[PDB]
Amino acid sequence: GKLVIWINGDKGYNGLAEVGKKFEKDTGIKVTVEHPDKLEEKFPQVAATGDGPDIIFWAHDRFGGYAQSGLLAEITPAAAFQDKLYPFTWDAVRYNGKLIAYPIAVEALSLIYNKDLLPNPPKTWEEIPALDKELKAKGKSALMFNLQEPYFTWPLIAADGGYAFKYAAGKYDIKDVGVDNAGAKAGLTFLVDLIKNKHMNADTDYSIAEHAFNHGETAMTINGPWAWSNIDTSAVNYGVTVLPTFKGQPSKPFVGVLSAGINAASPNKELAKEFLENYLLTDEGLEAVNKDKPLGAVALKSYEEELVKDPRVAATMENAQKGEIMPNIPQMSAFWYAVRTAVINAASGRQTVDAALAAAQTNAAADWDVYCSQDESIPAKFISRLVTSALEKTEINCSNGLVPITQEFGINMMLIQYTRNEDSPGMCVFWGPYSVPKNDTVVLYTVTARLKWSPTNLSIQCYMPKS
Amino acid sequence: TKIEEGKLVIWINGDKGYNGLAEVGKKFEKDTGIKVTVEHPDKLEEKFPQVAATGDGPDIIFWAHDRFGGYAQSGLLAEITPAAAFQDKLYPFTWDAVRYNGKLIAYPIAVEALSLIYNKDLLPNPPKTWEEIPALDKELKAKGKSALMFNLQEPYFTWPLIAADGGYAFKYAAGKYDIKDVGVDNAGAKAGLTFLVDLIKNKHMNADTDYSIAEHAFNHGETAMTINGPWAWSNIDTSAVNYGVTVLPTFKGQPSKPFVGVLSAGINAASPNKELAKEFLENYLLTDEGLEAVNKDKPLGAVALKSYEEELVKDPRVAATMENAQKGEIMPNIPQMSAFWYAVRTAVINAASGRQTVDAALAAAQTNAAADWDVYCSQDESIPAKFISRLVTALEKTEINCSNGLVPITFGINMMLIQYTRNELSPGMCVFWGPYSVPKNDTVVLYTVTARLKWSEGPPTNLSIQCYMPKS
Ligand SMILES: OC[C@H]1O[C@H](O[C@H]2[C@H](O)[C@@H](O)[C@@H](O)O[C@@H]2CO)[C@H](O)[C@@H](O)[C@@H]1O
Ligand SMILES: OC[C@H]1O[C@H](O[C@H]2[C@H](O)[C@@H](O)[C@@H](O)O[C@@H]2CO)[C@H](O)[C@@H](O)[C@@H]1O
Ligand SMILES: *[C@@H]1O[C@H](CO)[C@@H](O)[C@H](O)[C@H]1NC(C)=O
Ligand SMILES: *[C@@H]1O[C@H](CO)[C@@H](O)[C@H](O)[C@H]1NC(C)=O
Ligand SMILES: *[C@@H]1O[C@H](CO)[C@@H](O)[C@H](O)[C@H]1NC(C)=O
Ligand SMILES: *[C@@H]1O[C@H](CO)[C@@H](O)[C@H](O)[C@H]1NC(C)=O
Repeated sequence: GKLVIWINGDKGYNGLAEVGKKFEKDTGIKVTVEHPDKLEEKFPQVAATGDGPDIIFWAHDRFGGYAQSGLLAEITPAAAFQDKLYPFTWDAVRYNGKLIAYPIAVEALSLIYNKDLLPNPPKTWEEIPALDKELKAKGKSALMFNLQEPYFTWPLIAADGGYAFKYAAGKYDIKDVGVDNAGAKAGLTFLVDLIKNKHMNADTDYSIAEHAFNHGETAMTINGPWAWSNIDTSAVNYGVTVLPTFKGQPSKPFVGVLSAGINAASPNKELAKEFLENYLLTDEGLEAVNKDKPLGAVALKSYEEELVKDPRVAATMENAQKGEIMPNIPQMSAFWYAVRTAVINAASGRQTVDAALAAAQTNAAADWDVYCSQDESIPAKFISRLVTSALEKTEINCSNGLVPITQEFGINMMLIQYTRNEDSPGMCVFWGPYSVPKNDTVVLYTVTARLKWSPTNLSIQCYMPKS
Repeated sequence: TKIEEGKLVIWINGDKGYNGLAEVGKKFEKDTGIKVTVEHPDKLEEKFPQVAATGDGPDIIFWAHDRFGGYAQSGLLAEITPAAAFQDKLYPFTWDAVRYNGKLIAYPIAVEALSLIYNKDLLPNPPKTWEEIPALDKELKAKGKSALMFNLQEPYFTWPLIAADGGYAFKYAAGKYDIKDVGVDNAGAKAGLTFLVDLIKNKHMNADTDYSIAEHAFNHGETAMTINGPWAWSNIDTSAVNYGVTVLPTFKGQPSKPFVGVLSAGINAASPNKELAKEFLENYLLTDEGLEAVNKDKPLGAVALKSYEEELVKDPRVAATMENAQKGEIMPNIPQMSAFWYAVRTAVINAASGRQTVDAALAAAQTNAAADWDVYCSQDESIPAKFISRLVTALEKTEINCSNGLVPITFGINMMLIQYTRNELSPGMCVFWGPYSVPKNDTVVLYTVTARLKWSEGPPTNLSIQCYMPKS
């Protein structure tokens, strides 16, 4: 007789907790809002265990994956309620014909700039270097944004034609991935050049960028609505405008739709539906959550019509319309990880843009996931994906030999030993140790695998500290 | 990775003294400033291997050593490297319990063995033989009481009687336990289990008795005796019952052989906090002080720490625990134990339900114990059951028989989803057979599956999966 909700920390969870307080008051059912770290990865683990929240708040891109594991309850809202929200929202949360969650809002990255430092922000990425040299002479910096998450660097990568998945035959095609093409190479290459010229640092993350911009150290940042609140608390007067173009083309951010899924194991499903439908989604509730932190353009029409008046929301919908809606298919979980690697390594010099993006193309389509330990004593772990509906025989290439893995069904696991021979029971051990360019601290252990269908190859790699 | 650094998360069973351990965590947090959170999930022994393979889970897990081998076979446990002086602080056989393939995979907090707890007022002399239970019950039944009530659901409680006559889990040969040799189907186990089923047939015990029913019956004075471990004593201390703790009754002139567990703490391989866990275990938890706090919350039985053990043996209850323990055997840590226990469990259940004869139940159990397979039953129908097959070194093929059909399966480890109800998620889909009725039990409903295994040498062997579910 209680509702536990999971939502990210950057989103306002305080307002949502106030909504939960309203609900508790009326019906007497307590509502607790929590914000675990890396909740999108932690949710499947515990949901398969039978634990976890009744409701989970995340962008729709992950939800398909959850729905593939039977972790999400099916949504059956009334036709009136469906009419209360825009249709494209619902369409984003539709997976295999069924509604797996409730759309709460639309998110797209935008360019937030300091008007006092930069009254006229640039309309192109190519001007960022020239600006930087100027601002660095005054003790400031042109642009700082999170390079650790690919969500923030994707607009530049996709502007020139880089794309996550190609849509063909009524579905997103997994065998066609656009991370390795000329457009992505041009965008990420431009980023790496910006890092090599010291216009940006490869270690900058979300909190570093927020601290730099909100305190007036940098003139510009790239962020979404959730950040604006903090900037309103600072002394920085900020505009929100279109992202800079790249090679004369508009930056294409991946557009998320904040959605609330219902845990399939929850006994409270009726109460979660009551709370979300008749409490959370209203002018009042969305207004509260918006007060704590902005949601961007909400899916609820009545309140949206009032939010569009906000020029920041209008800009959010401009960048959103220039971008694309993220697919919700499970493979996204792989994509975001793969790209997350390519940007980081390429930014750290660990890999060339070409190698990083090729490995990212092979990884973005994932029949396998690797868990790299931080200690050489414990082996790495290899967990295959489900592959509901191909997957004939996959041959792994290991130091001690090759390990075949054939078909079967469901989930398949294999332990990849770090470099020790233990005696020889058909086991796989890593390659290496191998050198890591520009870094003497970390060494690299790799493995390759060749997948047969009814002729592709992936490369798994684990970086580890030396001492 | 997924585990929070700068903090220690600990998992321990609900019956254990987790509160005291959390007070130890208050001491450790005060001294080092590192918070320690103690949790007691349900089915933690089964839940740990699922989340720990993904890099999540606790930094430290508290369980009997029998499971740890499995965890170590999957690479889910870090190696333990205490100082030789520290190794000498504990009894050698404890270290041998947590030793797997030459490495120490955990710290053996305590020693656990089942004992016979009786009411002094109701029974002046505790029965020295199982064969005396049938008569006494009939007498106590006339007073509105019962002779013996103990949990029949978990095979840990029924194993002492089954093994007394020569029933054994695994044969030890050439310095190693023999996987192909199972002593569940021998004459001794048949005699013990037949005697239990005879106690049920004669209404001397109810097949539905579980930990809660037995604890409630004895602690409130409804039954004269119960079979339980040290952790239960606390509850009885809360009751008004004056209770003795003594040796288990003999069966066919032979002592009951309870499986002796060693309460141990393993360190999750994925934990970044390993150093903090080591410091905590060596310099805080294993001490007279810490084990005294945990002891006050719940009794640990005979601890592996000599300094505190020497003080515990003075307790006649601990002396009885070590009597039944030395009369029993230390549980093997090999992974196949996971298959052994389930087997016995299922068998006993069948035998008590009347679904099968003792002979059939124990033969089927013998087939179940040798395949090194596991099953995770879910408390909800939305999330399926998980049927895991581990490759130790062998099975040529395994074919499942499911409602929707049969699913054939041919390195590494393989987890398969056994579905209770078809869902939106499936070429190799396997759905449980059921639901099926449970005699005597309106609440719980069971789902079954049968799988056939071809080793490629000798006969094929079939196993049976059973998962139980509540109803409304
Ligand atoms: O970094 C890739 C990441 O992108 C999206 O995550 C966003 C999320 O949509 C925002 O609401 C906010 O939390 O920022 C996140 C990135 O820092 C996807 O939702 C996620 O699946 C993906 O991994
Ligand atoms: O009966 C199956 C079960 O037996 C043992 O579990 C014991 C445990 O060792 C004790 O510490 C205490 O928690 O009681 C448990 C039974 O209720 C085995 O350790 C375990 O592996 C096995 O599944
Ligand atoms: C396995 O990889 C190594 C390099 O890591 C390569 O030299 C070798 O030819 C590969 N083996 C096969 C069978 O492809
Ligand atoms: C080397 O890699 C490590 C990751 O373990 C990182 O912390 C460090 O900053 C890197 N150093 C350089 C010079 O890139
Ligand atoms: C039903 O069977 C289960 C076996 O797991 C047992 O624990 C329980 O006590 C029985 N009776 C009820 C009412 O659940
Ligand atoms: C599969 O199980 C059913 C019982 O549900 C049984 O009737 C049938 O004979 C089994 N099939 C095989 C091939 O064993």
